[PDB]
Amino acid sequence: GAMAMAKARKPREALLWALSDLEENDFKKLKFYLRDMTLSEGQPPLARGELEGLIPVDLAELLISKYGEKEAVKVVLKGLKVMNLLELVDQLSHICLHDYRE
Repeated sequence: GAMAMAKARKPREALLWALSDLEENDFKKLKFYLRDMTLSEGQPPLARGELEGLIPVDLAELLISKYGEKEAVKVVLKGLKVMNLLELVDQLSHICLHDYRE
């Protein structure tokens, strides 16, 4: 509330830039367990190149389509929390409606 002079941003682009703002050995760790349960598969096995080699707009677009763009973004932050990735998540969350997740 109050302060902060930043125009409107893009939510979808926030997930791509955020998920990429973290190391592959991080996003995968969460998606490995978080997605495993929260979601019902829909991607290849262990692959650190999924983030480093490939791109976020590619892996993200597939994830959002897997179960949904909604829980998709949440699956990133929700699992990123236990990782202490509040650094970049600070905005991403406030840009994807963190209120949706506890």
